[PDB]
Amino acid sequence: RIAPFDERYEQEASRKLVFSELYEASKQTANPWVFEPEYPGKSRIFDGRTGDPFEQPVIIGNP
Amino acid sequence: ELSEYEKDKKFGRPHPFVDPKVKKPIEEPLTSEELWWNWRKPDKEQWSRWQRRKPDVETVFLKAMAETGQVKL
Amino acid sequence: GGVFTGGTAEHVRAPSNGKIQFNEDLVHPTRTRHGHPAFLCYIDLYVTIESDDILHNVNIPPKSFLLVQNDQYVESEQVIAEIRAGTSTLNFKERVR
Amino acid sequence: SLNEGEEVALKNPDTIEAFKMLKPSYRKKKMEEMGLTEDEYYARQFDIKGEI
Amino acid sequence: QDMLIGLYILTSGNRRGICANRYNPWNHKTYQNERIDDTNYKSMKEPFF
Amino acid sequence: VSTQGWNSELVVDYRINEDEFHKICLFDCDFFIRKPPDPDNDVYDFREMYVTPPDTDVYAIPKVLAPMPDKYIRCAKTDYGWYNVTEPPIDAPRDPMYKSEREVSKVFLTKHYRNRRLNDPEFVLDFEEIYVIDSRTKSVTRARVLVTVPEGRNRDRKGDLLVIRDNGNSFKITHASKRDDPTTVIEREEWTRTRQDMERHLRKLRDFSISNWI
Amino acid sequence: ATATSISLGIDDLLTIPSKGWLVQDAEQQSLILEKHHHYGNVHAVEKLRQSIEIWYSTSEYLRQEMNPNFRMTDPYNPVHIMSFSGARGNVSQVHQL
Repeated sequence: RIAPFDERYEQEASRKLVFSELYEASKQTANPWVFEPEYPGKSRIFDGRTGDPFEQPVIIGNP
Repeated sequence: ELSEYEKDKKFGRPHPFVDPKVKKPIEEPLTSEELWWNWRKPDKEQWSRWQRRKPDVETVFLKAMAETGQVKL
Repeated sequence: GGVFTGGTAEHVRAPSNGKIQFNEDLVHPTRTRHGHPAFLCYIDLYVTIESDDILHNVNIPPKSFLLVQNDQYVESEQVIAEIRAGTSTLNFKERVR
Repeated sequence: SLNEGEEVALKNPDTIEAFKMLKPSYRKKKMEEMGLTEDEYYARQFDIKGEI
Repeated sequence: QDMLIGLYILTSGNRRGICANRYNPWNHKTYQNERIDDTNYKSMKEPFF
Repeated sequence: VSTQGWNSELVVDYRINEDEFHKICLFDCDFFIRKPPDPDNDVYDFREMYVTPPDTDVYAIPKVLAPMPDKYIRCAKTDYGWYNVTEPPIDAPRDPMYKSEREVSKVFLTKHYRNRRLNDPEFVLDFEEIYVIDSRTKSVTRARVLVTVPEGRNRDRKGDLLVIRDNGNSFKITHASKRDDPTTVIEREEWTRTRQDMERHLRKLRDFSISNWI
Repeated sequence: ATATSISLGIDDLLTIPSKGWLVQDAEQQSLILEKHHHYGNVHAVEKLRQSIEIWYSTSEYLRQEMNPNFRMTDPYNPVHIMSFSGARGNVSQVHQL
């Protein structure tokens, strides 16, 4: 439950929050695709009708 | 032969952009007093939001493989 | 919204870190519209910057507004001389309080 | 320097001096060429101006 | 938009210069060097379709 | 009208039959060299030359910038072209979508090894003597080929790879074993030309003096 | 456009490296002038005429340095491909992100 305008405490505070939460979720539950430490927030999903990975990482989430 | 570089530019090994054989220092430019009031750096470091370097991703990898020998910073 | 397309002005930035050198005799004292001392030049000057191994020559056309002094250290990208004229970077004049 | 105009060449005498006096090294030259040493060039700007 | 991006990605080419090789290709080495041309011959080069 | 110089294209008011000359088609000129009779058109008696604008009857001797042979030399004819592929406008249906025409700009002439035959089992080009016919400025020059082979003067002429370079100026001769791959030459200039652009782009940053890594 | 695929994350919005210095230097001149404006060195119009001009010149300098940054360091950035190819997104619109 995040109040708006959290960039007053810090600089790029929302980035810190999102990335720290993603890393904690990837570490507590061993899912190394949640926080890829080369394009954070993105992951390489596969194709449902070819079994092939889409060439570039894709942003996924639960909106 | 080819310098003390071994012309690392010719090969592509890590090497400073400037030449570490001349590196002639400055020639005592105008100091703070002899400058107009617009360029003065007012002798007391001013707080600014942009005073800490941006965290960034590649600054982590560059430091990561600098220890493993793949990078010469 | 709030930001549109209009006119601009021309600025000259330093090629790199160095030491501005030129003849202070050929320019004539002035006061910029921002309230700073500067130098009008009515002729083509050649302000040189000793960037250690390089000797970048900066081309200053007449009716310029050199904002730097002699033997002054300058950073990489930083305005050192206006090119031409000034004002609010548009066509014709108004009057506001 | 605001009497002349917005951005014009400064040719008025006693205005070039003000522009030239912004450099402290020039103030040192001006005072030593007149003398008075230091600690007196500072105290000569507090003098009453007008009908003495 | 979408078809344009597809066609742009299709016709985008390879990586021209320093983005395709870490070291300079001048690099006098890897010649399989000896007095005769009878050495190991891999020459990966590029396909010749 | 001998093989003299120096930088004068002296005009000629006499039409000369070209059925005994050599037709050397170029971009901005048309050089003419006499053709002595031979079974397979392989002799070039230089002596008298004439250069004309492309397909024009007005003749004029070219500019000689180096000594030329005074004997019968059996040599080979080369060219240096670009194949401009400009795309012309389309007026009516079925109009062409592209153009193409050669832009020969330099015609090197390489002498045979002691003027041998075309079919004899001793064919070797004599790369020492090469003559350059320019087109931008009508003139004939002798090349200045260079030999890095350790054998030097005494060597086998049955294979000495010759390398030409920028704008037909550099000239080197190398052993045919150390011939560069097609990809390596392309990648070589790409690496060199793009390393300057990257360095030029990065030069404007404040930390360029204290940096590394290319 | 599918097999290759493209997406917008948080680190693909690549701010140019030199913004850290330009904004800091722009703040310094705004601090000095607003400090001299209380000393009587400059008048109100000069302060107004400059606070509009640093941030306009700085903003328009980052905008013109955006594509040269993208086209040399990260030619295949998702924001760059989306706008440089002409699919969707102005140069000005990308400048906002």
